[PDB]
Amino acid sequence: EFRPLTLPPKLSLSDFNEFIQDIIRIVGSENVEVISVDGSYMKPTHTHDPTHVMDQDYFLASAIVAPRNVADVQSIVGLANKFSFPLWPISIGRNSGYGGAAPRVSGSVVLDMGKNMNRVLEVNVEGAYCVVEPGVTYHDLHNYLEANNLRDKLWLDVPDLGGGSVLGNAVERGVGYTPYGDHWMMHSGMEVVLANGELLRTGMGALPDPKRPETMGLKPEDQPWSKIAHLFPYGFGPYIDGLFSQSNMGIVTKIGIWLMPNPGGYQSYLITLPKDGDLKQAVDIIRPLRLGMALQNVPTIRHILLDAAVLGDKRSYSSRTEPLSDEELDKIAKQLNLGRWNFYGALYGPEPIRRVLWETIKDAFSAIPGVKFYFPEDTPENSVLRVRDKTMQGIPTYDELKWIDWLPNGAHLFFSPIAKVSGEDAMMQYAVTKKRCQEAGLDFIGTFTVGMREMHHIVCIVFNKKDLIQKRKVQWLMRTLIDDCAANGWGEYRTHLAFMDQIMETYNWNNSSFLRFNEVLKNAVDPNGIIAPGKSGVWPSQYSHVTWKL
Amino acid sequence: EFRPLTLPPKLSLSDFNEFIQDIIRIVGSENVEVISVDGSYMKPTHTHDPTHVMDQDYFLASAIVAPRNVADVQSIVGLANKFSFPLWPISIGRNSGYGGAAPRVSGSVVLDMGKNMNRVLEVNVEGAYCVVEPGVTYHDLHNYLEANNLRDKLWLDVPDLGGGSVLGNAVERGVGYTPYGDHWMMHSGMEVVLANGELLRTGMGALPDPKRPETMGLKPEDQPWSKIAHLFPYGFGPYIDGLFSQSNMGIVTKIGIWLMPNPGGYQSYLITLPKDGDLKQAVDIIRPLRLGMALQNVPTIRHILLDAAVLGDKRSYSSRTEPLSDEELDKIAKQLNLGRWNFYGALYGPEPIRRVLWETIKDAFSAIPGVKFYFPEDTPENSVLRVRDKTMQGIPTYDELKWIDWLPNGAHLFFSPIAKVSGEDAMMQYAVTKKRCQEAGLDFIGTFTVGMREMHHIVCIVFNKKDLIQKRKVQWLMRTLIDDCAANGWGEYRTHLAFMDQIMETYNWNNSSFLRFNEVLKNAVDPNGIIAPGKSGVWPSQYSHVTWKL
Amino acid sequence: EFRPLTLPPKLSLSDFNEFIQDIIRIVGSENVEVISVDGSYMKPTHTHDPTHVMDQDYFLASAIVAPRNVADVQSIVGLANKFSFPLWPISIGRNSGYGGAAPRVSGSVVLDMGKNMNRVLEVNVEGAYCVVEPGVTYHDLHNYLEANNLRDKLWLDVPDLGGGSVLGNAVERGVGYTPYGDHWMMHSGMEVVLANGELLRTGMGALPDPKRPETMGLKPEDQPWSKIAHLFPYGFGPYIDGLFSQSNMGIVTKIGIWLMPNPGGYQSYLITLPKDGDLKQAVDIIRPLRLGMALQNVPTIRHILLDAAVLGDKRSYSSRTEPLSDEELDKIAKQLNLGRWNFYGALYGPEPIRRVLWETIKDAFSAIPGVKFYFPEDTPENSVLRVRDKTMQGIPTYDELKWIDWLPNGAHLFFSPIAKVSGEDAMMQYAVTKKRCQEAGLDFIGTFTVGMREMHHIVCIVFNKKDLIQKRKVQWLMRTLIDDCAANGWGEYRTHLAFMDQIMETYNWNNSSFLRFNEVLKNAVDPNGIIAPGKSGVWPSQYSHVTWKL
Ligand SMILES: Cc1cc2nc3c(=O)[nH]c(=O)nc-3n(C[C@H](O)[C@H](O)[C@H](O)COP(=O)(O)OP(=O)(O)OC[C@H]3O[C@@H](n4cnc5c(N)ncnc54)[C@H](O)[C@@H]3O)c2cc1C
Ligand SMILES: Cc1cc2nc3c(=O)[nH]c(=O)nc-3n(C[C@H](O)[C@H](O)[C@H](O)COP(=O)(O)OP(=O)(O)OC[C@H]3O[C@@H](n4cnc5c(N)ncnc54)[C@H](O)[C@@H]3O)c2cc1C
Ligand SMILES: Cc1cc2nc3c(=O)[nH]c(=O)nc-3n(C[C@H](O)[C@H](O)[C@H](O)COP(=O)(O)OP(=O)(O)OC[C@H]3O[C@@H](n4cnc5c(N)ncnc54)[C@H](O)[C@@H]3O)c2cc1C
Ligand SMILES: Oc1ccc(C(F)(F)F)cc1
Ligand SMILES: Oc1ccc(C(F)(F)F)cc1
Ligand SMILES: Oc1ccc(C(F)(F)F)cc1
Repeated sequence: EFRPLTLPPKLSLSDFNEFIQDIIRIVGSENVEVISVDGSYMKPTHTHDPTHVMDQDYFLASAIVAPRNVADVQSIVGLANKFSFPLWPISIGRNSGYGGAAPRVSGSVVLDMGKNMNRVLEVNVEGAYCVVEPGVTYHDLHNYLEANNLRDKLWLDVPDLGGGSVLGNAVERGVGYTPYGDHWMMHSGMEVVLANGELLRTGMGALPDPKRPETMGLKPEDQPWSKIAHLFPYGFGPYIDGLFSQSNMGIVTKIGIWLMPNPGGYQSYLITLPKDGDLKQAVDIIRPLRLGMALQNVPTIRHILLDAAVLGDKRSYSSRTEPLSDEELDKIAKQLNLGRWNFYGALYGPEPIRRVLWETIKDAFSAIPGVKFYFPEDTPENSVLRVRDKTMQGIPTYDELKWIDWLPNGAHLFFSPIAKVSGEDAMMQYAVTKKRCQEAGLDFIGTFTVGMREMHHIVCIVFNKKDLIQKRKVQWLMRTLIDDCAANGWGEYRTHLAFMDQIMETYNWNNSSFLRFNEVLKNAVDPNGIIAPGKSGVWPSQYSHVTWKL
Repeated sequence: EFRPLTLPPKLSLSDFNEFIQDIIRIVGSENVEVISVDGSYMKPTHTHDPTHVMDQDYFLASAIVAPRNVADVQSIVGLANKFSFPLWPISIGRNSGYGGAAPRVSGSVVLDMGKNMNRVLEVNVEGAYCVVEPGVTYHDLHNYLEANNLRDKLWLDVPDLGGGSVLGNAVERGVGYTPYGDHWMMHSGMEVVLANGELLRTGMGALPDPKRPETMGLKPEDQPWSKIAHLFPYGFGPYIDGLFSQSNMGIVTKIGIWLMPNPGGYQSYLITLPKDGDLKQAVDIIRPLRLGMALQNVPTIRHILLDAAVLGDKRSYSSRTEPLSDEELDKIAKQLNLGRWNFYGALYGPEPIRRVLWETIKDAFSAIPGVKFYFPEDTPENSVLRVRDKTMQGIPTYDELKWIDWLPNGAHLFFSPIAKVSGEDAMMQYAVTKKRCQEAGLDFIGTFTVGMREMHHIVCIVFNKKDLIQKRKVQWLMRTLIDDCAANGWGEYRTHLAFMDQIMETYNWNNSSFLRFNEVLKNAVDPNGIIAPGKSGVWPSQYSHVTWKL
Repeated sequence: EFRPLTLPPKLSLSDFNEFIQDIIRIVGSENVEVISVDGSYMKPTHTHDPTHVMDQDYFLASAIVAPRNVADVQSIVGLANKFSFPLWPISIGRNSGYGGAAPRVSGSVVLDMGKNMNRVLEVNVEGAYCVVEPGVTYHDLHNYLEANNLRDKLWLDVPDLGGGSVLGNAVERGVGYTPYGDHWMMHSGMEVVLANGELLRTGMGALPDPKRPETMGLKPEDQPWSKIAHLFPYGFGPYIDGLFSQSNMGIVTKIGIWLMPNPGGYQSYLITLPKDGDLKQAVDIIRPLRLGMALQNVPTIRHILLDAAVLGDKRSYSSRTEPLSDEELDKIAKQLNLGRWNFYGALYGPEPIRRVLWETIKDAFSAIPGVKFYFPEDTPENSVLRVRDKTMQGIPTYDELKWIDWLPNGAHLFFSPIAKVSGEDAMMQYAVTKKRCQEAGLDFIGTFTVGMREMHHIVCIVFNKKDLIQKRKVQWLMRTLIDDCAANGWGEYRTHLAFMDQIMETYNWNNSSFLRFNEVLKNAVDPNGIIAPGKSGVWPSQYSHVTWKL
């Protein structure tokens, strides 16, 4: 196909056509798409940012290409180095709130790895792990376990929505809610296509499986791994794995992920926190519990509107255009039988141990007045606890997508700072963020996810994607929160394409030493700068900073 | 000082002298030593390999230099870049079995970071972490906790000997025996002097602590860290920390380590396994227990001679020069009331939870005939269980150094492959290794340290350091084991200076893709190749592979 | 022609077409072929490996080009340097067992030099030599001698099959069976087209024939040579000839080969060795005889199945699918009146001298029980001795091709190590190789060719080219034999395209010094890396080792 709306920097239309003809030769016309619709979660759009925040011509692909296999990825990387064409690899492209599948540089080729590279490559019982291609969604691996009756032996760890890529979420260092919730830390053995086109396997994946008649003559991509590849992550020498998370250092084609054996007992629960100010004491109660193993998984502290929004849109609770008042928030809580803050958690393992930890949890939380405790059965049929009961045992759901529709043409953007597990710190961050949300004309909506010694505070900014004036206010809010949070010692762990530079500039101790060191590494491994230029604020030397940064 | 026994590659004597005079100017004559004695564990030697395996002129420093602070490290890196002089950074230099403090390249300057950069920088209770300089030994940190009564709130995690560096052991990715036993995984926030001499702080350490009057004007090195620096490791963007472990990518000056809060209950124990073949069933029993949390820490499976050697030398058990027979091993076991294999572990937490897990452990292990269970109190005063009882609660000891004296002029070398947590795999690796040990005229001595989905198999090769013929058999043994283990799908996790090249060559999947990628990173960050050339087999482009590899 | 199945690395289809249009301009459409059939020995296929062992897309040409003369070779080299297109020069392309005519790099242009560059350039009686182009097969030079009645004066030295190229076999350092059997050592004066396109003549070929009226104005390629060109190989200064054997240093267009004057008497013979174990004593008897001139030619020690396979396929002796047993081998021997090992040799020169050497040979071999001696006349009409009687006097035959059809879709691969001329060494190598052949499900088939102080041990692995599972077992066998033989101190002298890297890595003394030195020489003479990249494991700097090695 001939004329794309936007071409990559410095490439001619004739080179574009040459390049695209070459790719269609390799993967076929059915797998190459020239962009000469926002779609849905069900059918994610791969050409641009659906939940737009920025203006047109930002983050727009020139074409979408879907490799059939690793050989095609290597062939495409070779073509991209030949013509200096930027590539933007995605697995499933459901990074909604962070830009979807859109490229940081307009005119890039979006590399859809998941369409054809879809396979569950291995589920190992004794080693309790799985090996997956980019295309395996959490729902697919669930279905694979169920089909082979492996759910009695091994459980998954899933984020709020089931349609994400197991591998794509892990390389972004995403979060799930069982004891295996730190997705990036559960990995072991990855396969990567480097910018030079060569294939690399990390860790013990670099120790080749010994020759045998049955595996002779296989392409590198198709060879099996050695015995310790997905059991011990370090290998020998430099532990380079982390250079492939949240980065533009390579294209990930495979990954091993540790899986939790059925723990022999489970019980999810909900603790309701009556007052807005009860976040402080609750978080101080959470701290020692999280460090000591009474809280084994990644429990969450959800704000009333997050649960309210799951159950219905704004218009179903109030007809005001402005932010709901404190008083209206208390009324919604009462209607749903929830608190202003709602703590969701789970106990795993034998009844005798769960009982002891549960008494410890109840005893500690009883120090907050009017606290109430529920198990799934004690709540209504449409409750969030019933949905999260599945989530905290690794069963995928799609219920939580409903909060996005809080406003008429709801589109969401995530603001995601890290806070200490201390009531004082959490209250100060919430206060900072709640204030700015109100200055922008928006309702505060959010969760805290409880890591061991930190909390991920996920502020869900929802807005009308067709409302120009509100879109600008959303851009103001984000940028102002970034600066306010850094002035109080907090940085964000993940972001949308339009804020990556601003957030990388926040990590500027000692005159931006961190970014300078990363640029050195990027320019050495990617001399033509073809792999996702600008991902995380990391630009290759051919992309002028003056021209491209936001 | 003027004439060293060995000069670094391509440097003239006049440049050596100019350089050393420059350094003496910066750090003083008391902190600079020109090498123109093997020492002890108590006073580690910093000039060469004490437990020598290779000949003279290998791994010999030209001079030992001890920076007083980070500024001197920066100054010294500046001088090394100017003169093309290689540096070898050590923290305490007690890496016995792996080369001690000796440099990979003879003529290097050994940089003794621990002598003056010694401080316990911070012990935080609510975030349960500590921050340390290279010279903080495990014993020093212990003493610091005891002096401020912090042992009631926070425990350490220590390797077998308390004299190592908390930071140096973590960057080598060493092992300890409580639930915080994966030392490298407990880190968060590190400070590094790069080969270009610039200071860098990783993760949330890149997010600067906000300006305040009390901290104005401090040098970079002396600035405090922001609130989340030692609580959340990832920061934002590429996760580069792992490039500074088992590598030559930088000089580590500070590191944060997570510390376990007193668990509120502890009980160590020993399970004796009567037959040599009982390793198979025991490991198969261990597998599910280790994955499910009945085994929370890093339990070990010790061979009878490791415990026997702790108690006395070979001459105290037999006067044969050749390897003890199976029959003599059973006799020693009986004398000590141990089995041929001995499992040491611990339970942590409230009595009611420990009681349930202990019944689970006892019940599973009872499937092996003649199994016996002991608590520290049921054993003699000199027992290994009493020493390990302290080790598994974070208390440093020095008792285990005595197995090194198994032979007259005992020197040790560690052969350290990884195995699956499966009886079949463990037996096959032991069988391979025991056979070659016997071919070399040596006793098999070793331990398995039980990781979650893997085991580190530490084979302790001990030999008489003055016996030439035995030294050669040791060299043969090691290189043959490396090859045999690779042909059975096993690689080593850590090694001695003389075997780093051979072990990196084992990790050659896809025509050595892993080492090629590492070399590209090393040349880009260290263009003059002055930071520890050859560490882990990773050589900068100025060091010809033909000349330097072993 | 427009679209080839495979293109060379980094070249566009438009450049391919440009290049191919340019070549068709030079040599004509009849001499250029675009590959958009395994053929036979009679009509060798020039596009791929017929006796396939590896999978599709390996060793596949993009086009076959046939120069009309040396000017076209130079023009084509110029075009290849202009577009960076790899060339794979062949003479006849009958390197069956070593890859046929197939290129090491898929997408290469196969340069068929023999089609049009065919001439016997000179046969000199007084100097006893010949001068040949790539296209002269052993059968053609035989026919040339016969046509001009030169067989009474000069004899040839031929390998087992008559259709090979005299020059192609010599540059591979092939073997023949008269006293002139070391083909490479019989050469003198070669003409080469270098990678830069320039013409070079080696040795005394560099000393120009003095001007004369009759030779003025001839192109360099067409000039005659000086008097000593094909009589003394060294010339003056560096003796560079050997850089053009088994290498990618140049394209050979002409070569002088020494020819043996009729020796005035000849008699071939066969000595049958009854037992499998008789190889040991026989080889020990051969040693002093070979060194002293009782054995003047290159006598061979053939295994019973090699002779059996010449006479009929496996199905004609047994219907088992598995390897024939020892007992069945003894029965075949008895049926053919041969031993388990069969020694073929010849005596040259006057009757009185032959008689003396023959008595010496008989006397020595009589030390082995049940030895029998035959002359051609004492054997049946279809005997191997009758075929080899022609071979050892330089007369070409095609009988020996019949062993390839031992299995239904027989395809062969040669495993070719060198052994000492000692019974102990030969028995150990045979034992090693026989064992592995049996593990793969294959019959051991082989010969030893007796060089002066070494033996070439040619193991003929034959397999069904359509049997996937057996193909993989063949790949396992080869690679395992390579490693087993190097661990016992033996290397291979020649190999198939798929094992060249593995065999070059075996020659790694002093950290691969040999290959590093060869790469330095290759990159200097061939800066664009267009001449047979990868031949012998020698890759030019533009071919990433990670991507291309096998
Ligand atoms: C309602 C809602 C709830 C959510 N809940 C959670 C939650 O609980 N936890 C959570 O972590 N997230 C959550 N998310 C965010 C996001 O939806 C998920 O993280 C999702 O899994 C990310 O998308 P994906 O897996 O489809 O990844 P992708 O879009 O495919 O990938 C994300 C990014 O990873 C990189 N990448 C992906 N594949 C590759 C590859 N093969 N090679 C190189 N780089 C690659 C690219 O930079 C890419 O843009 C939520 C989102 C919404 C709307
Ligand atoms: C009897 C015995 C038992 C042992 N038991 C254990 C055990 O249970 N667990 C275990 O893990 N080990 C064990 N070891 C091995 C060793 O004793 C410890 O690992 C010890 O802590 C390593 O020494 P150090 O801490 O003195 O480190 P150092 O020698 O200071 O350092 C080791 C290496 O780390 C790198 N390095 C160190 N500091 C820096 C820096 N500041 N910058 C850059 N690079 C740096 C260098 O490559 C250096 O050579 C044992 C050894 C013996 C003899
Ligand atoms: C049954 C059987 C028996 C055999 N017996 C023998 C034997 O007794 N002795 C023996 O030596 N071999 C033997 N062979 C192997 C092979 O068949 C012969 O060696 C044959 O002569 C090699 O092929 P060719 O002459 O057609 O050469 P080619 O395929 O033309 O050339 C072989 C290689 O030489 C190089 N080369 C060729 N020409 C040039 C040139 N002009 N410039 C630069 N490089 C060039 C290339 O690398 C090329 O691939 C046997 C094979 C079989 C199947
Ligand atoms: O990055 C993230 C992490 C968690 C979530 C949520 F909201 F489900 F908790 C959203 C985005
Ligand atoms: O690298 C290591 C790890 C463990 C040990 C031991 F033996 F104490 F377990 C020694 C060396
Ligand atoms: O390279 C060679 C040499 C000899 C032979 C044979 F078998 F005729 F002896 C085959 C291949």
